[PDB]
Amino acid sequence: EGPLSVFGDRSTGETIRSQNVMAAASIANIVKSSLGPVGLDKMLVDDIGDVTITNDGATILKLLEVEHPAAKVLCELADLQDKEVGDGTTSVVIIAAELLKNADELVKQKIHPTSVISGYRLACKEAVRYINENLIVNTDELGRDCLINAAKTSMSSKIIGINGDFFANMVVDAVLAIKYTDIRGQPRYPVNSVNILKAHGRSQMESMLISGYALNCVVGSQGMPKRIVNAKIACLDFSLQKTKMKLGVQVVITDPEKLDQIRQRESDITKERIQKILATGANVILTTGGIDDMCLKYFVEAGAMAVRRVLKRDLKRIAKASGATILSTLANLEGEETFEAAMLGQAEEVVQERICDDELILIKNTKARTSASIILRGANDFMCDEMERSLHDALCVVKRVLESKSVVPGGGAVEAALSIYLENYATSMGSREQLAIAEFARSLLVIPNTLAVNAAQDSTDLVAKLRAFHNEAQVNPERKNLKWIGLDLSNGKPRDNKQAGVFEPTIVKVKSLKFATEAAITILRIDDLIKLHPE
Amino acid sequence: VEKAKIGLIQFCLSAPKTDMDNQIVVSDYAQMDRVLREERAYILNLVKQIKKTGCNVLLIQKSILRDALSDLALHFLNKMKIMVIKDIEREDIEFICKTIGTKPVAHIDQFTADMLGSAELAEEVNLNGSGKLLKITGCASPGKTVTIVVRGSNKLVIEEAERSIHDALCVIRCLVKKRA
Amino acid sequence: IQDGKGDVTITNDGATILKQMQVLHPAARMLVELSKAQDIEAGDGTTSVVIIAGSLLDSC
Amino acid sequence: PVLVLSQNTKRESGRKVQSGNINAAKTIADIIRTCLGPKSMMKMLLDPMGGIVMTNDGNAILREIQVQHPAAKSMIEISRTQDEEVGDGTTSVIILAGEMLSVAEHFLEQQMHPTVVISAYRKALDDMISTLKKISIPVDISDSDMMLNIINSSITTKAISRWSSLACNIALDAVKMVQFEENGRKEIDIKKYARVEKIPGGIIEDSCVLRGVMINKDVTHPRMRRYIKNPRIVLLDSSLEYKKGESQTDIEITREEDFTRILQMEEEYIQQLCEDIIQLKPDVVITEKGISDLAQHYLMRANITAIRRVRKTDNNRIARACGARIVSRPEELREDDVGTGAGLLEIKKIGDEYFTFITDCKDPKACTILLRGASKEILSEVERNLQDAMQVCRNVLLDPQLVPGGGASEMAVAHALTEKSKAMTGVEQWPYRAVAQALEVIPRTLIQNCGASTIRLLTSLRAKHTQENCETWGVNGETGTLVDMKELGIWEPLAVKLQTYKTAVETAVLLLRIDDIVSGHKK
Ligand SMILES: Nc1ncnc2c1ncn2[C@@H]1O[C@H](COP(=O)(O)OP(=O)(O)O)[C@@H](O)[C@H]1O
Ligand SMILES: Nc1ncnc2c1ncn2[C@@H]1O[C@H](COP(=O)(O)OP(=O)(O)O)[C@@H](O)[C@H]1O
Ligand SMILES: [Mg+2]
Ligand SMILES: [Mg+2]
Ligand SMILES: [Mg+2]
Repeated sequence: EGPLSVFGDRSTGETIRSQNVMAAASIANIVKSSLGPVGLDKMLVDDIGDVTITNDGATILKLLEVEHPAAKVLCELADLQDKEVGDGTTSVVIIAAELLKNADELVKQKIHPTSVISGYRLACKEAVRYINENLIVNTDELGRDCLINAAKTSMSSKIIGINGDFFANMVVDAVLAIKYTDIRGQPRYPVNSVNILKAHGRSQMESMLISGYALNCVVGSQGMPKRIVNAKIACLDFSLQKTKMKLGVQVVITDPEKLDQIRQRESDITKERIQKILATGANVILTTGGIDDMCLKYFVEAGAMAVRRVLKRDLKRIAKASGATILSTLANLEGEETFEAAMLGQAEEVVQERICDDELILIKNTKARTSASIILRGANDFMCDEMERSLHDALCVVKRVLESKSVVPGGGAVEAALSIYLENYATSMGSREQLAIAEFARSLLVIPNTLAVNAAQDSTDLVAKLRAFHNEAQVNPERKNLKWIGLDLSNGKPRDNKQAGVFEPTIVKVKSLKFATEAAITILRIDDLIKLHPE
Repeated sequence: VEKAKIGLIQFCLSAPKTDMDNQIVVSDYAQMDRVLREERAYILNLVKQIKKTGCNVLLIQKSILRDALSDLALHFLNKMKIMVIKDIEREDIEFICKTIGTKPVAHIDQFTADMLGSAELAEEVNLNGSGKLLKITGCASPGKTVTIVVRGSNKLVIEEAERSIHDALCVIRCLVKKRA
Repeated sequence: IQDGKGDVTITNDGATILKQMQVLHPAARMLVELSKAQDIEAGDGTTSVVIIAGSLLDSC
Repeated sequence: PVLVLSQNTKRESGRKVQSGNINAAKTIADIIRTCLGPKSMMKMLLDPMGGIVMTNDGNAILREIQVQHPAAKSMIEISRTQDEEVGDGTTSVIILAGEMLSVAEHFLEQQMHPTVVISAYRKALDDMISTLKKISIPVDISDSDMMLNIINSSITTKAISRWSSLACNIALDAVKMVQFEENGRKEIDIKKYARVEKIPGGIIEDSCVLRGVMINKDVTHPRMRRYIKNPRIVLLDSSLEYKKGESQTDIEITREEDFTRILQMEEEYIQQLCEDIIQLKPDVVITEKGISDLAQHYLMRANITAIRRVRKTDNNRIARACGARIVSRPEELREDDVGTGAGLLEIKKIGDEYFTFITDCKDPKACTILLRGASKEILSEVERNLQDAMQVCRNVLLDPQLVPGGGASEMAVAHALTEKSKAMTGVEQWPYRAVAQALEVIPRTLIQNCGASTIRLLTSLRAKHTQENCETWGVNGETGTLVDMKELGIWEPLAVKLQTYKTAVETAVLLLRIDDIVSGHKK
């Protein structure tokens, strides 16, 4: 080096521009074999022997140890898609890494890097406006046929691909049950409110949808009943143990005769509190804290159930769905402690079922609201953990369609249509931005190339036909229904993706364009690396 | 909450604690029930003074030597339709007082309906999954303060986007000092 | 710039690059404190002041 | 300098992985296939502690093996999924999975995509279930001589078969006692209340099922009685002694009589507790905690017998066999929680060790199984076989359906799919007949293990099923000839067969969807 003693190293020029791209293209090459209905899974083994089988892009990249700074940007990009949308986590990394690769050929020539960035921002802006021309509103088609198809499309390329027509009905019937009512401006459909429980056992066609709530808990003592028909839910948030004095309060005895009465009063305060609860007709007692064994005897002769150490996130949903109120103390607006009867819940069957040795507690037919929970049955622990992750991706797809009433055709019909519109749009610029826009059109065409390659098909004539069909959809207005073909990987011919039933929410493709362009800009503007030596 | 009355507090709402080391001695079974009863009427007394003024949003300052809000005081406060916001730092009290115009209160006898700052809307927003945030807009007595929210996709873009804005503020500062 | 702890920061300000670097020559450690001063009063031109100071010392 | 991208991560991909996963699964089946059928041999293991595990069970062998290959770890786990679901069939599920996974590589080398084989395997699994439910024959629960034949055909393979006339009446008289209905229409058969006690010595013919519970404890005081005719036992949970509290209590004394007055109250506290128990007139007191020496003085005055420090689980089965409930505070003692359902209480010596017997119960809902034998290794294999006999009996009551065994069921479904595949067309036909012809491994291992020509007996059985009514013809596992299962009397519950066919197909489906391994990432 010579001058500039920084106690590190540095790389400048084309050395760092062609190294930030081989690091980005390698990460995209890992997940390039897990795209589309003909993609396979992967296996991940750590140093202790914990096996994870998955194909989604958010979980493979998260578990891998990556330390190249130009590669970690793509890893954090995938984690953004899973939170904002929830689907398309491997489709966005491929576009982002392809955009850099097409931009190197220009920068290695005498094209300034700022001319590429300006052209990229223009192409991303007009590619979103055109998509809104290519929109389909679900309400025109059948409501219950635009959700089964949209949910089943997200189910392909997973372990539950063949069982889509069974799992599609379950997902739709689980989202409509938790439809929250707003101030009548817009329905709200919360997710991660259903409880998904894994339990190995019978086949995956034996999974059941519970019309209520399911708890991963067991009853406290063996003497209590395990089936209550008309149950009165009383949700609590405090421990039913023996009382004791606080840190600042001590007991000093000067007369030996006043000792027995004091010791007796430690076990009497908690006795009165329980009697106040059971007198209103409570049948089931749910506590987030712990219950002493002396306090479990009062529920025995009373014919009541008591479940201890219940999670707070679970108690919130049980209380909301049954009409009960979560109270952290028995006090009221006066100095006394009371317990009215207008703040209990009401179910119609609380039965403790048994599933593969260990047990659980179901709560069925809640009258206040409707709730759902899903119990998954698989072969072993590896198979069930992949059915949960592939079911979460399906729940988020249905929520976006109901919220945003618009879908776009799947199977590569959008990128093939966008690579046509952007090609004739760049012909009206007449500047050095002409080259940048043409590269955006060619970079989008990578989705069909990786679909016809994973299917062991010819990816040259198939994509040649796709561009030929869509070129007739823009010109010749008498033929404008040719923009809904896409690609079929079961036979190898372009079918009608509109009639076949391949659909995708429009917020998936719009967001993936904006995230893939902003990530390509920040990597592209770097002409120097200094790496400091560790201390 | 709409049409809220914000109020800053610097004292705590828990069991009574003095600066001197104190302790309570019990030598009879009848006094055990009084400690719980008289404790419960002390917290309830302070909550009933806040609702008398007509308060909707509460801002508690951070305290480390003693508890600032017990589970009993929160149970009473929810029953009176009041929003409670805890863990406020000691360095940004001035910026809060400069924005909504709120007299700080450090003693219960000084909690009067004039120590309060009005507002139009005070509600929490929910993002796409990146967290929650609090916005109080439409202050009746606005000051000379403003705030900016910076949004980005990566942690690297946010930092560069923040430094770029700070550069556009220093140029406007240069123009007022030397109008040339 | 990548720190030795594993922290990466993509920057363009002249006052930030010179702060993150760890130089050892005493004559160059005075150039960092020069750009700090311009960032305090002016707030802009931190890159220009280093080029000017680095070109005058050369003409000498 | 030394720059990296993935920190020494070992990645493999391509067709090399697929052939590596299949060969790892076939090796697991090669270890176990000699332990199927009545002529099966025995293995011993060597655990890291120093003991010896000698058994025939298919799950007790694979669970002790440490294998580093990820594809082999999935075949170890499905063994215990069958064990915890149905109890029987831990060996047939591993041999079948290997054969269903070996016949797949023939199609993968013919330029066929693995997703095509998946749809053929799942399509054929919906035809295996419909065919098995067609040849199912109902059973009658009230028939007692039929329930002895089902259990006998399940333990005729283990080392208990020498005493099949004895273990049939042990595993039948225990399941019929546990069955119980507390509230509503919930019927449970829980094997937590069937305690099995192993005692080295004696002879295996002394193994019996007592009408109550057996505890390993003794009387606290020697002057207490050891033989009561009709006891009224009361069960406790608290300790009968003076303890401390938790509210930070201290005592300050300044007079001369305040020290001895405090010590006198500890004895009046104990007398108060004891008089709350003698009021109900018990005979025996059972507690899960300690008992003081003074509390024993007040209990020999009323002729009460006490047992100190009984386990929680042993103290739960007593309430299920005598009839009582656990009380903690002796002040809330009533008449409905005094146990009057026993008829004997004696304390014997079995080889220089005292044992507590509570037998002769009116209507017990919990029992104990007393095993005697030669060593601790022999009694361990008896317990594993009995846990197999009760899990078969429990499944019959929950699903009274039977299917022919010995290999008659595998050919019955193999015939049905070969005649259904000739009406289909396309490229899905060839993996449709490999799944049907892979089931012939169950009756092929039954011929090799006894010793016979497996190339003449197999073709004499395939042509035997071509007739319209031959669905029950199987292969005798003792001589080596084709006999009807209507006269031999080999039957198995439907729940066992449905779980063996369903688990094996999904293991084949899961391992046919891998194409790269990423080894090593430190969590
Ligand atoms: N049945 C199908 N036919 C054709 N293409 C499909 C089908 N299902 C999904 N695709 C396409 O596969 C692409 C990738 O989806 P996938 O591989 O499931 O991962 P991700 O959804 O995370 O991108 C999507 O762009 C979608 O258009
Ligand atoms: N006497 C017999 N003759 C022929 N086959 C038998 C006989 N007894 C048991 N079998 C067969 O042995 C198989 C089960 O063998 P085993 O290893 O003991 O249990 P599993 O393999 O089901 O765990 C069953 O398929 C049954 O048909
Ligand atoms: Mg998807
Ligand atoms: Mg500038
Ligand atoms: Mg068996």
